[PDB]
Amino acid sequence: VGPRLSRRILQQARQQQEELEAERERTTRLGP
Amino acid sequence: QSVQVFGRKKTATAVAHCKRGNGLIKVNGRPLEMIEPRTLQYKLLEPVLLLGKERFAGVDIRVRVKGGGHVAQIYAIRQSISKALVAYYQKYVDEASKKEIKDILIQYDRTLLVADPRRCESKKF
Amino acid sequence: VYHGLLSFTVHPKPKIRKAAQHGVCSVLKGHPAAISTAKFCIQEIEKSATTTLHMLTLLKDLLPCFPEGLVKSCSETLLRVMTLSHVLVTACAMQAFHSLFHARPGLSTLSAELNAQIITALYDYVPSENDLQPLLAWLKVMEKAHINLVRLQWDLGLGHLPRFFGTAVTCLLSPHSQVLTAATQSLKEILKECVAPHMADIGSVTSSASGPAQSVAKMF
RNA sequence: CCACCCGAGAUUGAGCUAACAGGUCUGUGAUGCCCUGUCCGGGGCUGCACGCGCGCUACACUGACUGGCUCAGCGUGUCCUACGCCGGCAGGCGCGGGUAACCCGUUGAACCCCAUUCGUGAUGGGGAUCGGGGAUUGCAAUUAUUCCCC
Repeated sequence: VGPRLSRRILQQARQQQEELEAERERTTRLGP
Repeated sequence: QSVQVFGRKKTATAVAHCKRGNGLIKVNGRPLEMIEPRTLQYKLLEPVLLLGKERFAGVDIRVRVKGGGHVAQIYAIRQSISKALVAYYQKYVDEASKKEIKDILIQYDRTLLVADPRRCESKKF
Repeated sequence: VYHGLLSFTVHPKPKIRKAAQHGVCSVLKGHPAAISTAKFCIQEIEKSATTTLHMLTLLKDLLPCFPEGLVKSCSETLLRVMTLSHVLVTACAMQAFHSLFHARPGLSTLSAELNAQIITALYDYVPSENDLQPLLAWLKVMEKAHINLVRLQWDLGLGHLPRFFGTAVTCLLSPHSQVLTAATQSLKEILKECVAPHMADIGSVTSSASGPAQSVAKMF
């Protein structure tokens, strides 16, 4: 394929994997 | 069980994920039958019409498409769906159906499974 | 007299402020007065924006010589100012965490349960994926905290290691080369100093391990 | 690279500093030749009967207008810009990010696609040339800098 198009394909497939895996405040205190 | 394939055109890329399902086709989260240019609608719909809706009745696919223009995106999508079905019937279904289906696609159109390696030429000083 | 010396840190002139800061650091490192200055720093942060970095520099230079409850309260206030999105306060307080965990404090200053709690609390930020100024500090302070936790209680540290190793492996997908080298160096340091000498104690691990051997299998 | 075994020899003798077409620097020839401008203000830099050529926009119906829908890449950036408010528009104010695969930016581009108006009409094609006003960059826009509205 070549560098640029394969790079776009790889990142696109990675984003599709993450959106398949997808389907609160920070811990402000140390002790409960 | 699921597979993930890709198809391409000049710059347009389509990544297709193929999972066990019931026969709903998603491209960019949108259904197959609503992609903007209707004049190329059958160009989007050729694998289903050649193979029949009964071969798609036990599977679902989602395609993310990036790059290119309208027509290049359509061609990358149809390459992606054809390669996704070929990969699925190769990996989790018996090989004879995969070979006969691959023969049907390649006798109708080579670009359904083989990428067209044409791109814009560069201009040199 | 200590309060009078301490009150001139927030004085806006750099020559007055730097002299007061260095004097307080020399007095504490040369302690019954640690509680008072820790409470003063906590109240000075809670009152306030450019002086925040100043008593954060105080906290960076003075965290190891503090009692455990005051360390806990200081870290709670520090995560409270981590709720803000300001960058300089984040970098300076990560430097404060680096100075806190780098000195390897004793059990009186820092306990193992407190270290585990602050390790679990620090997982919530991980700036995005590719920021490379705060992610470096975040990896470094988590490395030092894990080293200190293993030094205090080794089995709990090895138990908490697989999550950090998984996040480091995920962070190895960043396009920056420096964060990749830093993650490799950090995991190498943890493997050499915190994982290797305890393997005679752990013994052989199979697919059905239970204790720290299962954690070793998980980070493998 | 070091040391050592074997081996006659794991290095014993001869010949070769040099070079400046890159030059530089206050010197040497009563050295050959040829002679005895600066700052300042204003204007013009194609002003246009014409000849010879590059280009841009069109002569419309495979089109113009209005709305809707939906897709790039090479680059560049302490001037690129996100966002909030005001104005109908150019534009104005404030507040953030970016010395950068981190922010503009998932670069929501145009042709294209889908509906409306138009109907062979120098006409809703085509925009030149003008009249009025606003805004912006500059010390300064007059002989129209550039943009916007009618």
